[PDB]
Amino acid sequence: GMLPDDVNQADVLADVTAAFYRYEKALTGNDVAVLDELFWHDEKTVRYGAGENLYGIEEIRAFRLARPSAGLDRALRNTVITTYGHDMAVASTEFTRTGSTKIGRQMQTWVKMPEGWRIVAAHVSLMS
Amino acid sequence: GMLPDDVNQADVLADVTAAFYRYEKALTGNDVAVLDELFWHDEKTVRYGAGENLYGIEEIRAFRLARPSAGLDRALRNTVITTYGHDMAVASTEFTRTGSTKIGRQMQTWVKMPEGWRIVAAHVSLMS
Ligand SMILES: [Cl-]
Ligand SMILES: [Cl-]
Repeated sequence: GMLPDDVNQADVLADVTAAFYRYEKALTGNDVAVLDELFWHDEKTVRYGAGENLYGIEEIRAFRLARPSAGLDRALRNTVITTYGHDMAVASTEFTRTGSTKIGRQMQTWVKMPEGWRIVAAHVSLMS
Repeated sequence: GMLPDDVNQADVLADVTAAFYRYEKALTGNDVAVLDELFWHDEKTVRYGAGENLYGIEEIRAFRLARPSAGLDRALRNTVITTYGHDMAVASTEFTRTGSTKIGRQMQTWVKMPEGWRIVAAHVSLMS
C-alpha cells in the first residue's frame, strides 16, 4: 500500500535523480556499457522507442549496438521525477533536438534492485 | 529493495491484471468516470498521449472530455504485466485499430493506493 506521505522521500528522490542524470549522460554519449548497466537484466524488461518495440534485455542490447550515434545529444524539458516508498520511481521528461521539429517524450519506471536502481520499463516517442 | 522473488507474486498480479482490463474496457467504451477513478488524483500524475503532454489530474480530465468518442476501439497485442512487490506494477502493450496502419504502444505504471490500484504515469504513442 502506498500512503500519501510515502511519496518523494528526499533521500530516495536524490538517489533516483542522480541515477537519472547518469543515464542521461550515458544516452547522449552513447555509453552502451552503462545504458546496459542501468536497464533491468531480464526477459520481462520492455523498451518502446521511437521506431521500435523491444522485449527483453537481449533485444534492447541488439538495438543499442545497431543504433546510429550521430545526433544523440538532446535538451530535456519538463522533467518530473516521483518516488514511491523506498524502491520505486517514475522519471518523465519531454526533450527536443537541434535538428528536429517534433517534440520527444520519455517515460521510465525505475526499481531499486540489490545491484542498484534499474530501469524496468521505458517508453520513448515523438509526439504526433 | 526488490529481490527476484518479489517479482510477479501471484495475488498481486491477479489484482493488477484485472485492474488493467477494467481500464481497457473503460478506455474503449469511453467510461470517463472510471478512466478518472483509475488515474491517480494528484498534480504529479503524467499522461503522454499520441498528440499531447498532460501534467496533473486536472489536465488529464480536460483531455478525457475533449477527446473524440468515435473509433476508440482497439485490439491488444504483446501485453506484458509485471508486478514489483505487493504494490507496484508496469503494464505494457501494443495495439492496432481497424483503420490505421500504424502500431500503437501503451505503457502504464500502477501503484496500489488505499482506494485501490492507480495509474500514476502513462505514455501512449504511435510508432514512427
Ligand atoms: Cl532477454
Ligand atoms: Cl492537477
